[PDB]
Parts: sequence; structure tokens; C-alpha cells
Amino acid sequence: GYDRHITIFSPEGRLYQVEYAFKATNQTNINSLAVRGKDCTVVISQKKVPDKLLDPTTVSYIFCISRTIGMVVNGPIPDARNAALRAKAEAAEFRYKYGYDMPCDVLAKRMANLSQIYTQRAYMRPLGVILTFVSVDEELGPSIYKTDPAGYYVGYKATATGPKQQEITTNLENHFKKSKIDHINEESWEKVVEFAITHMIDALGTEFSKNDLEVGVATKDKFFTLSAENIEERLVAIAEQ
Amino acid sequence: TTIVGVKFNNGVVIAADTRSTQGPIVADKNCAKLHRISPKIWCAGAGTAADTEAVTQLIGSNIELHSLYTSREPRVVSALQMLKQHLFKYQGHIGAYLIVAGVDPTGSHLFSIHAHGSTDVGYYLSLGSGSLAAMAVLESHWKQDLTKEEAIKLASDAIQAGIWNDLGSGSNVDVCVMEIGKDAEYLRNYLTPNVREEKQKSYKFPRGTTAVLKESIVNICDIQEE
Amino acid sequence: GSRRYDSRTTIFSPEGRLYQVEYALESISHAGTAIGIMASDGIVLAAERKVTSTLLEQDTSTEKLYKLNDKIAVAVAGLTADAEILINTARIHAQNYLKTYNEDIPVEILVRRLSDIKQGYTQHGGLRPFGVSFIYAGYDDRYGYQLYTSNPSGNYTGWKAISVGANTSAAQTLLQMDYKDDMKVDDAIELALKTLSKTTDSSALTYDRLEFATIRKGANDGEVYQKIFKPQEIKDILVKTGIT
Amino acid sequence: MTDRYSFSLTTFSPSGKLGQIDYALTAVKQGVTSLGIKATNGVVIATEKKSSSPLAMSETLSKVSLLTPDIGAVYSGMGPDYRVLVDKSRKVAHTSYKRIYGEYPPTKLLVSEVAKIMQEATQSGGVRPFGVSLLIAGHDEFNGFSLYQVDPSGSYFPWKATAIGKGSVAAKTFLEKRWNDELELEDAIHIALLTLKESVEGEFNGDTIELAIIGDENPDLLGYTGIPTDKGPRFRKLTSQEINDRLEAL
Amino acid sequence: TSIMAVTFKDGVILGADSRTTTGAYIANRVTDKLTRVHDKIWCCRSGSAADTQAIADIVQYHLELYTSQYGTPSTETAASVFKELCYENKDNLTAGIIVAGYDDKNKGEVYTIPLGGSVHKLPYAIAGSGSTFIYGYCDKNFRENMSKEETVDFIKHSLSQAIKWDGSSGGVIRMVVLTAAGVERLIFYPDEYEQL
Amino acid sequence: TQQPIVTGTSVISMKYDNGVIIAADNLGSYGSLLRFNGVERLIPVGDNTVVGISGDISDMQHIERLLKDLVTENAYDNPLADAEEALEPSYIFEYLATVMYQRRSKMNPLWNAIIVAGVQSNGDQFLRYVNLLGVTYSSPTLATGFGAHMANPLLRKVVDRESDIPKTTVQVAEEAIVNAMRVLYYRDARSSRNFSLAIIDKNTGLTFKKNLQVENMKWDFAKD
Amino acid sequence: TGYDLSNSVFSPDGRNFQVEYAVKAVENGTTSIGIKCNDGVVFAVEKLITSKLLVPQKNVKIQVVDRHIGCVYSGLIPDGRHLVNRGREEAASFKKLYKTPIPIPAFADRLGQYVQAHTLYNSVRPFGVSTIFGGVDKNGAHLYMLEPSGSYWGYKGAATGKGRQSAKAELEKLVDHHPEGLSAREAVKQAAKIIYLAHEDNKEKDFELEISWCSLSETNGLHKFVKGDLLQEAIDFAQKEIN
Amino acid sequence: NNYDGDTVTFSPTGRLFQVEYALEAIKQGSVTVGLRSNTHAVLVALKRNADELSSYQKKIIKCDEHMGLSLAGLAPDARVLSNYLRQQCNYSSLVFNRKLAVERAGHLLCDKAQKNTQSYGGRPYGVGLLIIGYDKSGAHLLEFQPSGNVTELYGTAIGARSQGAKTYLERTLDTFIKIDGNPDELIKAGVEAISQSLRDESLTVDNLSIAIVGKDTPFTIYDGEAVAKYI
Ligand SMILES: [Cl-]
Ligand SMILES: [Mg+2]
Ligand SMILES: [Mg+2]
Repeated sequence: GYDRHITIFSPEGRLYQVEYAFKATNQTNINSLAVRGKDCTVVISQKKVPDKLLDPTTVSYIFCISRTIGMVVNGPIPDARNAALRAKAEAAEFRYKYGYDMPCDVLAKRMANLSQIYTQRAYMRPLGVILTFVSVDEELGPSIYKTDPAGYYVGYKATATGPKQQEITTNLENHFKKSKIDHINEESWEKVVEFAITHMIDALGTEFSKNDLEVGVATKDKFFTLSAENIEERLVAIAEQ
Repeated sequence: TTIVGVKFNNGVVIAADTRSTQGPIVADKNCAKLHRISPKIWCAGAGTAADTEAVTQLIGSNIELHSLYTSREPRVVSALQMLKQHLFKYQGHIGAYLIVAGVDPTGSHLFSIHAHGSTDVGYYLSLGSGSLAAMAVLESHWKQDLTKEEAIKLASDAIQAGIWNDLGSGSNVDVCVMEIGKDAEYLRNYLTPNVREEKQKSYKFPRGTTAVLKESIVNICDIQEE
Repeated sequence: GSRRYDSRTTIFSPEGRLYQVEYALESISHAGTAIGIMASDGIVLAAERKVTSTLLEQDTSTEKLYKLNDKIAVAVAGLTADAEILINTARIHAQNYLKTYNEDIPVEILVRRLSDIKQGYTQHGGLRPFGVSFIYAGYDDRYGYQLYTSNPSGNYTGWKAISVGANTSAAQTLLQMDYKDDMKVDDAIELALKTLSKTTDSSALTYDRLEFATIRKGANDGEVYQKIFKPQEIKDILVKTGIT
Repeated sequence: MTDRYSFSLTTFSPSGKLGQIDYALTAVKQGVTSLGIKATNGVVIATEKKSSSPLAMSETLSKVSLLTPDIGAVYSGMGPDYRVLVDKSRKVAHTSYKRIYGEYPPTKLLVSEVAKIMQEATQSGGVRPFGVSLLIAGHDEFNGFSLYQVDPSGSYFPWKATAIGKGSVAAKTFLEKRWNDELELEDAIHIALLTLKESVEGEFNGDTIELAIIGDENPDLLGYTGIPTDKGPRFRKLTSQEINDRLEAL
Repeated sequence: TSIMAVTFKDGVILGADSRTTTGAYIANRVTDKLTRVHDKIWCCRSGSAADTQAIADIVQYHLELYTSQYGTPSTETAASVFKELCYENKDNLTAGIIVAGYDDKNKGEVYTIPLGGSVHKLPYAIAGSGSTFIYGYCDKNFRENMSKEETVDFIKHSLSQAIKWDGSSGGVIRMVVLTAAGVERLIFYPDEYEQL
Repeated sequence: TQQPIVTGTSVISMKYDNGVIIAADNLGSYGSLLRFNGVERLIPVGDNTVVGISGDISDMQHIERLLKDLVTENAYDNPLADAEEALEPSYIFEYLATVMYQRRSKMNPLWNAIIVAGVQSNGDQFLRYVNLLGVTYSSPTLATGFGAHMANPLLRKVVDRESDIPKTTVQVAEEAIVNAMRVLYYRDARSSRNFSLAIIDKNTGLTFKKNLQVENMKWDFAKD
Repeated sequence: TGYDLSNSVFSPDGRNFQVEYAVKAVENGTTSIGIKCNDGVVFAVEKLITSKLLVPQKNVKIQVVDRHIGCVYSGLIPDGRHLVNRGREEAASFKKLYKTPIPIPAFADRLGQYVQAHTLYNSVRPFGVSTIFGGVDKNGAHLYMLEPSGSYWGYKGAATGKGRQSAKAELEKLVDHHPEGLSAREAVKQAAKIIYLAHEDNKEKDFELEISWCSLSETNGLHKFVKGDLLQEAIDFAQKEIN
Repeated sequence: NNYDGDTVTFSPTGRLFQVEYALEAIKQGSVTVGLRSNTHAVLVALKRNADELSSYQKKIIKCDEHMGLSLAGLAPDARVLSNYLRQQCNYSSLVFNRKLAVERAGHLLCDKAQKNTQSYGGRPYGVGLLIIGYDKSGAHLLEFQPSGNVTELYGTAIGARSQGAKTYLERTLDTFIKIDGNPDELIKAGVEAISQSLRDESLTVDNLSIAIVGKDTPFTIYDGEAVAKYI
């Protein structure tokens, strides 16, 4: 039974090491969510600091890949940072070679191709992570593209990742069934973040303080993360209506 | 060789003469110097003709693959970056001097490129042995906010200056117009101001004039059946 | 480390056999039968395609018979993809020889080269062998018409008549019975088709299940012609020999 | 580090089977159905866009891919394996042909190059076979229209019409009854849509079906005018609306 | 080329002419010699146009990758990356680069990297063929902690003289101002600076 | 193979009874252009060694970084890095001499002439020279470039042989060095008025003097 | 089963058992700690005196990287030395290209990526150490702890080895009782106490205390070992607290 | 058990069995003792013969004028490691005109041994070493294990029955550390130490091997009638 140890086919045509890498993805017990506005793309993720000895400012699963592209990761931090460093290197090289900023969907494809190689080559293991890339692309507009350990990737109107992804997914599905549009019809990113947090609260059934969340926002020509005090202002507005 | 590039209202135009030489001898009287890198990115080449042709096709090939990989139409800045890095690596030994022009989702663009790898931006440019004659015309008649018709006129007038005044240039004017939101229109032999006059005499020989030693049928067909 | 997952493809058994070679030969025994017969005035190559469909485009299809150069052809039995790798290598070797000596490569020299490549995969590299057996039909001005076979071990031998693939035991007995030294191509064509007709696992032998080829000096004067038969031409020769 | 897996991971078993290739074919069998039909004046290839989530934008996932202006490809099996094979196939069409002969390869030879890549993943050290079967449709001047299937082993076969994946056995029987040598392209598209409906459970429309043709030259898709010999690509992907128009005449 | 960079109270300003030369022929009369390698780190280029463009593109790549990992780089760090390329490839390069940048901690800084690949931190720097003619003028007229308007005048007057005497220099005078307030581009035409 | 671009001129030095003195001006020339006026060409290593460098400035800055790295490396896993296992002048010189000879042997030299001045653990004076060719030598007085032709003759009048070293005080030695720097300013066209001077003494340690100037000059007699 | 016989193999849980077994070697090692103070960091380690024949103060465990970073580790000592050697190469190349000394967060990732790389292949073994490291850069003090998996975070206080539970509890008290912060000299005293308190898990043999620190005010942002009078003062403070 | 097939595999309790098996080869080896004062450092080694016709296997190897070691375990592995030490001592002298510190020599040996414990295909070294030397900080004694662990000591012993000599040195610690400026008495203490590890056999003239290094004493090895004085 060595077909379960390396990435070769089982008699059912399955790759067990890939399947087990998907399971490692939920080891952090963290849920993330991404949505698109008119002018922006918002990504939120749960933040859990279980040890009082930790410096909470260094605990993060959101990464600034380039000026325009942000990435949230679902999975262990070592594999997350491995993927982050590579994505940063790939984005920088792309700009040098081809003279323009690497698009979000193209970076997703590139990282997905790298992941595919780990499923075919025996000496390399898959990374136990799911990567959600976000940006406001200069051609395609607000963009969400998500990669997994199988080497699969696709664009999203909105998406969710983590142990409780299904609850969040169904909640988002129901909203877009009502509105009948592919995005949040809102002018400011502040209100799109408020939408994202509200619908995560509804889906998970839990309340959040300023230290329980982590937020990333993509606008035209920059991606940035919010501070605890920026998130607090967001939480206050949600409670006041 | 005379090649020019001119920006206008809603796009860019490039033009070139059609003479290729080997020292003082004219090898081809109707040469095609306007090359296609991609459907809406065209370039004209001066210098070593094989190098301009080869470097254009290599980058054009890689641009096509890049376009397929990214699901996006190719950009002029990509062609420029790939061309300059390739040429810099070979330290001028690849003798390609190019004017690169085109339209893409970002807009309309005009650049020039020198064999060592240096690039330039401009509203009007000229390259080749007839570049000084062409640039004289461009510096005399260029203005901001040219129309399509004015730019074609200016570009071909600049090539004509090279044709008539530079011995390295001659014959016809080729033009390619790249306008935003339109197909690029390649105008081969846009002007033909150098048709040879009828000769004074016919030099068709009587049949049997040439002395022959042997005749034989050459078998170009494959080995036959039966 | 990695040793754990190594099958060790190039080792002897306690009996002194090469495991992977033996198992590759087992694979080849399930492939469609290919037959080669050598006559005084030419060579015949006949081969059976494996259980086909009515929607298969036969006239553009090739799985059995391949041209190596103008004088040499091969019949394949085994993994088609493996065979095409070796076939391309053989085509290159023939051209290398032609460039070097300005003469067409003698048949045996080409056969030895391909057979040596097969041998290498059984002695070093830790890779699986090629699951292919070839019948080589060819002509040169030293030995004239020649038939050879090679198998995954890299061993090769010469033949007057030979079969590879499925039911070779039955096929070889039938060939040994009816073959004679003074035989001609037209007689050899009939023997090859009759042998396939009796050994086939199909209900009947039809044109759409066959590939056929002849190498004849039936080319206008001292030269050799290769003829890869078309579907209609296989249909005609089946009627002529009285099988359909 | 270093790749220390320099030995084959696909080997012959006592019965003569190459296990990893058989298992790859099993993965293809589980894959979503795709098909191809050849007409007198064209070829059609089609498949279902099985969307993993309704929040996913399935237009961003292309199952039918342009390889050259006159050659297209579709698959059944593992999507990621297909995606990298399309990248390699596009590149090899240039490196081993267009950069040599100044023209795009004929369908049969590009198929041959893709097959070679798939064969090597079956013998080279430290790799598994590709878990896909490909259907490649194309046109070239001297061979006309053609359709090829490529399997994990690297074997390839030319077809008049065929199907691969989930419901291939039933689909091939359906195609045998309908196919003749006098079909026009529109007839082949009609038959393709009829055949594909049988293997689809849920929604059946232009948004859930991906369909492309190899047909007439499209000068409107060339992107430039002025060269008479350049007349445009023969590969064209049908739009959502174009599919729905032909579903009313179904 | 006539190029210079000058630190002042609020930051630093880079200045340059716009002439590119192949012999006596002006191959480009409206060249942009002030090049951006990071948001508030720019450089002035002199020497081979191919070499200095290649170097600047590589530095921009290095600082873009630095920023993604470690945040905004210092001007000293940018100068070091320039130096590494110029020093290690001294046999094959003809490049004279002035690096200028604005930090909030360090404020305006200027580094000059001559042919050999050495680095020199200075209050102001001049380079290019035209600089030879203004060593006297610049040394007599430079003061530390000048205002924005004074520094613009100093550069305008300096490059005016460099253009007047150096045939290789000419066209328009461009400047780029680097402060806490942001990045401002300036341009001055012949009819303005020739009458100074 | 290259050519020096930005260059530094003479470095001069001598031994005295309790230690060594070394000096060099603060100029970086660009051919005949006196381009850079604030260049430090004496580089201290710890509190017992000063390395003086002439020739190519880009290569000097490279050597400066090598010495900085040498101090970092010596401190690694070394509890006695500031005591018995500190860097000696002799260690620093031998390392540089190795690098210089290796670089000339690859036909890619560091275009410099270097003088390492210092005091050893046992109090012994250290003074040795190395250049772009890997050539090395020691003497009671050492000087590079123009200094070799003009400074050495003056410094050798103070310490002519080994036995003159114990008879030479630090005041007499510094006086001689300062006078030599004045003479070089009179006569070397690639020299400057501003210079640095370093004294390494076995009792009082390392004294580094910056922003020194050539003074008490005679020109008056030029009016005739 | 068999999933734990080879590195880089995912178990059906999604776990790398070989990495988890490396943690067991870390837990078997001596206690080492790190404390983040107002303008710097303090490192301390327990050194077991196996025999009288060990020369006191000679077998130094804490290691310096560059001139501003300190590193201490518990587990297989040679593995820790190998990691520090790599760290020294990483810091040297950073300073070579970028001039400035490597920032602590930057240095943390360099070690992290290297340790993570030893979980990607079966041809290598994971590191059998957890490393506590940090120092002062342009943005102030930073303290990190890095595990065999490659995982690392920033810390206010950190502990690893056989007496890590005891040490952690002591560190948590300091965080609660000093929200404003701890001075460098206080942190040295507290570090001595915590190692002495954590020595109860290793009470069979007696030990030797080793402390180091980097502080902006006390050491000019350079890494230095605590020696002589300041070390004795910390030992006295520690001995007073256990009695 | 299932985790001792190679050096690249941890056991479930975090042990490296191949390294532990390499450690076992040292325990089978013949006893050797190391001890030092403030002026000198001494190695004493019991050499082992194959039979009465055979020679006695040499145990002590000189690395430089100021440094050398004694071995216990696989002798060819000691030759590889001592050759490496000779090269490193030599590199230090040629490049830096500097005698290699004994502590730094220990660090280099640790790192060389470590690489063979973390990679596939290789194996750990199967030998233990006792390194003595005199450098700028005086006399030194080091103990090397092929796990990579190197330790600085006043005295120690490795090999079969080494525990008897190690206990003796632990008692005598305060006495032998004070034997300054008297080489003969320091060797006497070492010969008396190694005697606590003998059974059935005693120290003969071709059995005993002694080495010494000190303040004004280059590393020298004594064998044959040169050690009869100490028998
Ligand atoms: Cl890729
Ligand atoms: Mg793998
Ligand atoms: Mg001028």
C-alpha cells in the first residue's frame, strides 16, 4: 500500500496524498470569506490568538503579494509562507519580463500549475493549503481566484474557505439569488467590508470583537490590510443599525 | 532603409521603404520591412535583415504563447521588454534596430529600439540610413492632435524623403495603420512612384540560340509500382 | 528515503531471468498478431488491428505497419506509444548513416541499433523496458530481402517466416507447414492471410481489421518499392485469395 | 534534496498489465463526458461545464482550449493535468514546428507530440501518468478535417466520431446510429447536442455546455487586414446565445 | 548628459537635460533621464543608454521584491543594489548613476555611483559630460537647507550653463521633486532657461 | 583585467619605540579631476590595527566590506573575541595578502597598494605592505605611490635601520610623518591638503585623528 | 499505516508524523527561554552538568548571528548549530546586497523557509530543535520561536524544552503583572529565576545558568553575554526566590 | 525497529537509531583517556592487537604542531575526520597566519558529523575522538561523539570499560589540574587513570600509547621503549 504514501494512482484512479493535503487545510480551524463590490474586492478571515505569550500583531494568514494582489491562506503557516514567498517572487519576475503587473487570475494559474506538478512528481509533496487571490484587475475588474492542493483553480463571484465553508457558501448563495447580480452593489469599500462581516456573523452564528477578525481590501492600484481600530469602526457601524 | 512611426488621434501608424541592399547592389526591389509581432502590434526593422526578421518572430512567437497563457490580448510594453532584454544579452551582436508600434487594452503606443538594448518613446520616430531625411520632414510638419488621414500623409512623405534622398532607400512605400477599437490595416505598396519605363528593345531570343551538349528527363517522382 | 518505492526493474530472478522482460513479453502476447513472410522476389507484412469500431477512421489510421525508410518497414506488436518512440529513433539512425556514408543503411545494422537500445533498459537506468516486439522487413544490396524480429530483451534473430503478438505458437506451426524456399510474393500474400484467418480470435477476417504491406522488386527495373495497402486494396486481395 | 526518484513508478505486473496506466484510465472513466463529431465541412467538440459551486464563475474555467488557430482540444478526467498539457501542447507547436517551418503543425503531428509527452510520463523516473484522455479536432491544407483521441498510455487513434468519460459507452452507440459521411457541420452540431443531453443530469443550456467547432476561416477574428493569404482561424468557440438558438431547433 | 541631484530642507530634487546622442546626431531631443526605481527613490542616468536602462530595470525588480517581503527600502539600500550591479560588472558596463530618495526617518539623501562602481553619499551630486563645466558654479552656489524654490533655481541655473557649453546636452530641463507631500514633475523649456 | 577609475594617492607609515604611525589624504581623484574631497582611506580594524589603502576606490570599498565581515566572522562562537582570540594585525594582513595574490592569479586584480599597521599581542610593532600583484615586504618605514619616492627618504633619516626604532619617540615620529605629508602636497598633483593620521601604541592604544591640514607652508619666495 | 516511516507523507489525518516525532526530541532537551523587554530581548538556557569534569563556563550554547541577533535552542544541539550556520549565511547575503543588517522579521522567515524545506522531501530529516531567537532592528525589539514544522510567530515571552510548561506559566505572570513593560535589567533577573524554577523537571543533576541580551540602552542594540557581577547578581536573585 | 533502516528517520519517541548504533561502535573500541592541567594536556591510549603475531593498532593521530587526537571505534572514520582537521588547521595557518583554536576545531567537527545524520544515502561516523591541544587560551581537552556533540572537559575517557577511568578522574580532579610544569607527573596520573579500566591484561611496552602537548612542547607521540619509564 505505497500508493497512499506518494502521488501515484490508486486502483480507483485516486490520489490519496492530494486528498490528505485537503484535510491538512483545515488544521488551523480558521474560516475565510471573499466578496466583490463595484470598485473593490474584500477578504475577511477569523483571527485566533490562543496563547497570551504571543505577539498578536505577528499572527496573520493574509499576505500582500504585490501592490495590487492580496492572498489569504487556509492551512498551516509554514506551507502558507512557502506559497507566499513563491507568489511574491513570481509576481515580481512577471513584471520584470513582460513590463506590466501580473494579473490576479494569471498568478492563480501559475501557482495552480506548480501545485499540479507536486501531484504528478513523486519527490515533491503537495502543500496543505488553499490560496485565495484577490485584486481589482485593470482589465477584468474586481477578481477572486482560488487555488487548492489538486492544482485546480477558478474565478468566483464570492467564495468561502475553512471548516464551516458550507454554511458561509449557502448564506452567500441565498443573497445572490435575491439580488440577481454578480457583486455587492455598493460604492465604498467600507460598506462592502461591513457586508462581509455581517454575513459571516449570520452564517457562523458568532459575534466578533476587533481582535477576532482580519481584513484585507483590494482597490484600483493597491491592496491593503485593516488595523484593529479600522475594524472596530466597521463593527460599530454594524451594531448601530 | 527608411522607417518611420507617427502617433495620431486614436492610434499609431508605421511606414517603410521597400529596398534591400547588399553593399551598392539592390538585392530585392520590393522588400517587406513591416513585420507582424501580433495582430495589432507591428514593427519595422533596419540593420541586419535576418536579425530583425528573426528577433521579431521569436518575440512574436513568445508573445502569442503569453497571450494564450494569460487569456489577454498582447501588450506593446511586453514586446518592448522582451525585445530589449534579448538584444541587451547579446551586447549588440544581433544587429536589429526596430520601431515598435501597436494598440492594446491600455491604449496606443510607439517605441524604438537599438541593437544594444536601449529603448525610446515618442510621438514621431525614424530609423535606418534614411532616418535623417525622414526626421527632417517629421520635424517640419508634425503637430499635436493629428488625424488618421494626416498621419498617413506625414508618414509616407517622410519615407518619400528617404526614397529620393538616401541611396540606401528606394522603390515603394509600405504602411500599416493601428487604430484603437479596429483591425490593424496593412497597406502593402501604398505608394508606387518608381515603376520602370518600357525598354527600347525586346531581348527574347530565337529558339535554338543556345548550344546544348546533352538532354535528359529528371525523375522527380518516387519509385513506381509494378 | 526513496529506495522504499523502487521496483528494481533491472534485476535477475533466482532462475536467471529478467522479471520485467518476461512480464513485457506477457503483455505482447495479448497484442494483435503480426506476420512476416520472405520470398525470393519480395517480402510480405500482414497484421491484425485490435477489436475495432465502425466509427474508427481506418484510411487515416496506423497502429501496426510503419515506414522506417524507403527500403525498410516494421510491423508492431505491443504498446503503440512505446513503439513510436523507438520508430522515430530508428528513422533518425537511418538518416545519420545515410549522411555519414552516402549509402542506405544495411538492414541488420538498423536492427542491431534498436535492439541495443532495448538491451540498455534491461541492464541500467532503473526504468521499465519497452513493451514492444518488432518484425523488420527490408532490402539491401548485400543480403537482399531480410526478415528480423526483436523483443524487449534486445535480442534479435533472422527469419524466412515469423509471427509476433497473439497466438504465435499456432501461427508459427501453420507457417512451418506451408512455407517453401522457392515461394513467390503472390503465394506468400495468400499464406499470410490464410494464417491470420485461422489464428484470429475474431469471428471473421475482414478488410477493416487488417493492415497489409509488401516490399517488392516489382518496381520498374533494379529498384525496390514499398506498398502500404489501402482499405479498398485489402478488400480486393481478400476477395482474390478467396477469404471473403 | 535532489529528485532521488530516478526509477520508473510504472512497471509491468506478472500478467503483463501496466498498473498505473490502467488506474489512470479509471480516473478518466470517472470524468465528465466529452465528445467529438466530424462532418464533411467541419468538426465539433463538446462537453459539460460541471460547475463545482454556483458561486464559481464557470466561464473562467475553459474545458475546450485553442491549441493553434486551426486546432482545438477537449478532455475527460483530471482538469489540472489537462491544463498543463494544453500549456505544453501550445509551446511544442511552436518550438518543434512553427519556429522551424514558419507554419502551424498539421493535426496528426501535434497529436503525435502530445502523445509523446504522455508516453514519457509512463516510463520516465519519479512520475505518474497523466490522468486524462484528450479529444483533439483540427484542420490543415493537405489532410483536411480530422479528429483524434489520445489516452494516458500515449496511444492515439483517428475517429469519425467518438466519446470519452462517464457515459461514453452509451454515447458511442448513439453516435453510431446517427453518423454518416454526408453530414454538414450544422447536422453534426445538432447530433452533438442530442448526444450530450443524455449524459447531463441538471441544467442543459448555453451556460452549462461548452462547445467549439473547427470549420470555415474566420477573417473577422484575425485582428488585421491586408494579407490575402491570411484568412483567419478555423477554430471557433460557440457563444452561450449561439448554443441556445440551436436548442430551440432540438 | 547633464544630470544632478540636490538635497534641501524638505527633501531632494533630481534634474536632467533631455538629449540623447549618437555622435553629432541628436537621436532623441525629448528624452526622460529621470527614472523611477521606487515610489520615492529615483535615479539620474549617464553613459550607455542600453546599460543604464538594463541596470535600472533590474534595480526596480529588486526593490519591488524587497518591498513585498520587508516593506519600503531605504535610499541607502537602493544605492547598494545599484553599486552591486555596477561594481561586479565593471568590465562590461559604462554607467554613471546618481541615486536620490526621500525617507521620513532619513529625509532627502543623494548617492553618486561613478564608472568604477564606488559609492559616495553627498549633499548634492553632478554627473554626465556637461557636469565638468559647472563644478565651479555649483561649488560656489550650493547651500545646505535651501527652500524648494531656491533649489529649483539652483538646478535650473546650473543645468542651463551645462547645456550652454556641452554640445551633448540640451533640449528641456526636467526635474522631479521628492518630499513628504509626494512626487512632483517639473519641465522647463529653452525660451525660459536660455535667457537666465 | 581593468583600469582604475576613482583613485587614492600615497599612504605613508613608520615604526617608533612603542608602536606605529600611518597617514593618508582624503581625496578621491577622477583622472586629473579632484572629484571627491571627503574620502577616508585609513580603515581601523578593532583597537590594534589600521589598514591604509591607495589605488582604486571601488576596490577599496570592497576591501573595507571584507574587513568588516572578517570582524563579524571572528566573533562567531568565540567567547574570547575581545581578548586572547581577537584579530591580530598579522592575521588581517595575511588574509588580505592571500586575497590580493589570488585575484592577480585569476587575471582580475584588486587595483590597490595596501599597508597594514598595528601592534601585536606581545607588544611587537607590525608594519607590512601588499599590492595588486600580491607582492609583500616589511621595513621600518613604508609608503605607496609618490610616498615611496618622497616620503621614505625623509622617514629613513629618522629610522634608518632596526636599531633606530627604540631611539625614536612618538613626538619625533609624528613630526616626521606630518612634514612628509606637507612635502607630498607641494609635489604630488593628485594630493590634497586634508588628511587623516592614526597612531597605534602598545600603551595608549589606537588614536585616530581626522580633519588634519597641511600647515606652515612656504610660498613667499614666489614673488621673485 | 506506514505513514510515519517517511518524511513529507501526509497521513489520512493530514499530518506529517515525522515532524511530530522531531518535536519529541525537542521536548527531551534542556529548557531554554526568551523574554521581550522595553527596548530589547533576553535569552537564557539551562546547561546540565553531567559530570564534575565539565569545564565551567566553557561549553557555550547561545549563539550570535550577525552582531544584533541571538539564538538559543532545545533538542539536538548539532541540528541547532546547522540552523545557525545557515542563518549566518542568510544574514551575510542580505547585508551584502542591501547594506543594512537583516531585520528580525526578515531573518525569521529565512530560518522558517529553510526549516519548512526539510518537510517537503523524504530524502531529508526534519530539524530536531525548537529555536528561540531575536534582537533589535530599526523598528525595535523582536522575539521569535521556530518549531520543527517551520512554524514561527512573534512572542512577548517564549519557552521550550523539558521544563517548558513551568516556564510558560512564569512568563504569563510577567505579561499580566507588567502591561507597561519590563526593563532589560529586570528581564535578566527574571530570566535567571525562570530557568531556576524550570530546573525542577531536571532536578536529578545540577546545572549551569547562561544568559545573553540585546538592548538599545544597555548594549547599543548588539548581542552580548551576561558575565561576571551582573551574572552573579542574577544568580543571587534567582536563588533567593526559590528559597 | 521499523525506524532504524536509515539516518533520515526519527522514531516515535524522537530517537535516531542509526546514530545510536554508530555510538555503539565506540563502546566496542579499546579504552583511551584524556586529561589536562593548566600547562599541559595528555592522551593515554590502550592499543589493541589482533593476535600475538599482529601489531597493536595505533590510536593517536597528530593534526598539527599544537593539536592532535586519540580514537575509539572505526579507525578509517578517524582517518577521514583527522584528515579534515589537518586541512582546517592548515587553512588557518596559510590564510590567516593563525593557529586554529581547539574550541573552533570542535565546532568544525560537530558540523561535519551533523550533515551525515540528516541526509539520505549517507551514514553517521562510527568513531569517538579525544582532542587535546595548546592554543592562545592555554591547554584544552575535547570529547567528540559522532552524533555531533562536542564537549570541553578537564578529563575524560571513551571506549570499553571507560567508566572506571572516568570515575578516577572525577575523584582526582582537584589534584591533576594543579600539576603545572611537570609533564611526567601528569602522564603518571593518566597512566593511573587508564589502569582503572584494565581487566586480565596489563600495560606492556607495545600495549601503551601516550601523547602530550603543552606550553613549550609540540604534540609528540610516545610508543615502544619510550613508555617503559611509565610502566
Ligand atoms: Cl506555469
Ligand atoms: Mg508528489
Ligand atoms: Mg547644447
